[PDB]
Amino acid sequence: HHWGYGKHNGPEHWHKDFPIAKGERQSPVDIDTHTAKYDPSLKPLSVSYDQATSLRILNNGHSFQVTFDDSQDKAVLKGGPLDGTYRLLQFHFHWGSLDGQGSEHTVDKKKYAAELHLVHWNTKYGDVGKAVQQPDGLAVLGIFLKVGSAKPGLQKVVDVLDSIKTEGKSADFTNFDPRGLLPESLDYWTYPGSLTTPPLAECVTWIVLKEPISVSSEQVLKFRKLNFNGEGEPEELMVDNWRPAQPLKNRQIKASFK
Ligand SMILES: O=C1NS(=O)(=O)c2cc(-n3cc(CO[C@@H]4O[C@H](CO)[C@@H](O)[C@H](O)[C@H]4O)nn3)ccc21
Ligand SMILES: [Zn+2]
Repeated sequence: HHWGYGKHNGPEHWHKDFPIAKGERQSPVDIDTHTAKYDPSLKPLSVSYDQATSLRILNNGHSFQVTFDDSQDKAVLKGGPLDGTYRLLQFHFHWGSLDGQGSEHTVDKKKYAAELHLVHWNTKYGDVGKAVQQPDGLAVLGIFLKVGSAKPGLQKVVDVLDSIKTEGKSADFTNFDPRGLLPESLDYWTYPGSLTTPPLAECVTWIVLKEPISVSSEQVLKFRKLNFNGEGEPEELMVDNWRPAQPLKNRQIKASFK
């Protein structure tokens, strides 16, 4: 009885194995745009992805992820609300069964069709395992996806999904440039939160971009043909792998823009 997103092992059950699920800085949250506070002391984000080295793409049974070489300062995030340098480790997506759901964060209760998470870890802690134990260990860049025109920089990902259909499958995925996934603007909201999957550690500075990227209906359709199950088991489509919004409690959401 592992955790997942079904009726019997979904987000409402996770607290039994991970009691921090009911903690004080859980993610995702609804971003109320009229109560977020513009903070002029926030710096522009600095995204330096020019030397990124992607390694593999993997279906982990919960989402699919692209992993990067994080052994040096190749692809780093700095600035914004962050102190220090955060290395890119992986990206993955959360998506829905229908176009009106799929994101984890919401904006004035609006849900997007998917959400992209670029996960980075604070190099002062030496390895990612140490970083997850610290309140400033991780920085996740979140990007909303809406259905519209195709995103050409996503197509290399879509085209390899057939080869990682079921849980446990991986493939070589080199020379992918994550800059092709970013919107035009880097305006953002930020707040202190958590991982959105077990173990739900409260170690994340969230940086959620205001501007969504557009992807085509055919691109999102390919996400929805992945499988939660391993090869040989009964087919269960990988859809609706998102955690609902959690209480904000004693936290302020700050905006880099007004
Ligand atoms: O679905 C999710 N959305 S999210 O909140 O952006 C997120 C983050 C993670 N993170 C996982 C990790 C650590 O991953 C591995 O963990 C071990 C120790 O955990 C290392 O020893 C290993 O080498 C490291 O590669 N850091 N973030 C996983 C899933 C989601
Ligand atoms: Zn995620």
